[PDB]
Amino acid sequence: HKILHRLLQD
Amino acid sequence: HKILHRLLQD
Amino acid sequence: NSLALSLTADQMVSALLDAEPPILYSEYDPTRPFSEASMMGLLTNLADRELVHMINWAKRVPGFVDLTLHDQVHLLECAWLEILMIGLVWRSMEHPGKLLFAPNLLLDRNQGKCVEGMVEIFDMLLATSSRFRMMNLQGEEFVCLKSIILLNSGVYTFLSSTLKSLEEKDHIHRVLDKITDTLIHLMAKAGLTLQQQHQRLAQLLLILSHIRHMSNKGMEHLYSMKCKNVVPLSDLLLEMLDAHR
Amino acid sequence: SLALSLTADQMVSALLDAEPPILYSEYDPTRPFSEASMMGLLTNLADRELVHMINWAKRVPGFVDLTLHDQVHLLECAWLEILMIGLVWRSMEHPGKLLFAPNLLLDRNQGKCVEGMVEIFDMLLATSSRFRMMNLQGEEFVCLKSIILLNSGVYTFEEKDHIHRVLDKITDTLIHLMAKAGLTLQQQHQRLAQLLLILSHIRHMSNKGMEHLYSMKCKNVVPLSDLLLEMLDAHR
Ligand SMILES: CC1CC[C@]2(CO)CO[C@H](c3ccc(O)cc3)[C@H]1[C@@H]2C
Ligand SMILES: CC1CC[C@]2(CO)CO[C@H](c3ccc(O)cc3)[C@H]1[C@H]2C
Repeated sequence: HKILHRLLQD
Repeated sequence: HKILHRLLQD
Repeated sequence: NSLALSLTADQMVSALLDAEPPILYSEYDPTRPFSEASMMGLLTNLADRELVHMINWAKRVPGFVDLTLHDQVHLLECAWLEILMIGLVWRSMEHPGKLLFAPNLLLDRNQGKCVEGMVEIFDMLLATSSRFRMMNLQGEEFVCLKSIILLNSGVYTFLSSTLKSLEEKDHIHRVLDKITDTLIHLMAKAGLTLQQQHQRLAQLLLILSHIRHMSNKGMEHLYSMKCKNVVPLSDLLLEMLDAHR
Repeated sequence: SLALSLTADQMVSALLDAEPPILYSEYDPTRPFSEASMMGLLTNLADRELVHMINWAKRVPGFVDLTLHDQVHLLECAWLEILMIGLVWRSMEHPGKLLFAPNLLLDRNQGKCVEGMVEIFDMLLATSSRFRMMNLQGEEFVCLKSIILLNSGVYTFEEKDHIHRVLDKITDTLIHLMAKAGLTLQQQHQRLAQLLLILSHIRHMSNKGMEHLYSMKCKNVVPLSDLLLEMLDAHR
């Protein structure tokens, strides 16, 4: 789980 | 003077 | 199967300028002398907000979308502070002796003394900014440099999960080569001889090693401040930090 | 002056001629590895290499035209990047291995003998693999190593402008090498960039290695030589 993941995924 | 200094002067 | 390679130099430049993130403000409040806690809160709050716009910028860098999620993540984790820093140095170019963190947060080196150990980092950023203004760095060259950092910094640390041997990343190197081509085009277009083109290409890329050095020093300084836990860092900022140490 | 009046060919010969020798380690194979002994081998080797490196620097065109103070600073900044670029170069034809000395070739598995060291070995092994992919030439290697000496401390100290004119001469020399090898103009600028971008990774590894070395100094695993200590303390 990473904030980066959802920011990238949008 | 440091070691490097004198080795550079040699 | 990547649009990036089909772009002409003009198209590459245009796409990169179009990708640029906005300039953000710091939280207004005229209350002066900053304290250590105040300054760090301001700088980390800012960087946290810049990070969100950096992700959007990254996704608009030709060739970045073609990578897997995990590769995108690895590249951003490696390069985020270098990218914030070169951005900062760029913004600060036309204010010699000062760092333009935001339009309403213009700091001199004396103000770096507010935070223990920060002035060293301030001094390196200011030297980089003078170096850029002394080279007459252009906006078009800058966006090329910033994208090179995104794609280059983490590229040699794609190691296989077991055995940890270097996975070769042909796509990324091809895009990097396209950006190099684009930089040379800009220099030719500005009227430089071939010799001046190659000389200037080298000068600009050598600065990226200084920018790497500053990122590593800043990363250690950041980690030091979170250990003393003066400032509360956003979870995003902590995760980016945690990717290094 | 002198350095600025060299032909590209003359630059290459000068740099080639100045190369230091490859030293042997005191590795005794009848001596089981421990964290303390491996660290002792590696730092004793580094210590001896520094003496040759200091005398190599004197022979890099332009270097002795700098003040003694500037020479000291350049070497203090770049010494570990230079040892590391030499290491990776030496290791290039031994995939999976770091050739610290001809009698000391180490695996990543061997690096695990020292805490925190394996992540540094991995970065060095990856750099060696990159050199292999690019087919780095000896003439390109000596240029890059000289670029590191002159570039690494240049923005953290006029004669500073002298340093950049010599750097430009070395750039000119790399291009000459590439034109002579048959590369097109496009290929020449592209390989030039590829070579200078690895300096960013070399800096990174040097940064990391310096923190690892310092953590070993504080842990008192093995006695550090006086020169190595001074080279290390120049970074903090
Ligand atoms: C992200 C940073 C946080 C705090 C610092 C010292 O701990 C000082 O600020 C640096 C910074 C902040 C915002 C930027 O846009 C660029 C660098 C950089 C540096 C680590
Ligand atoms: C000078 C050094 C001593 C011990 C190390 C562990 O911290 C591993 O060895 C490194 C080294 C030694 C000799 C070389 O030619 C290159 C790197 C480097 C350091 C990372």
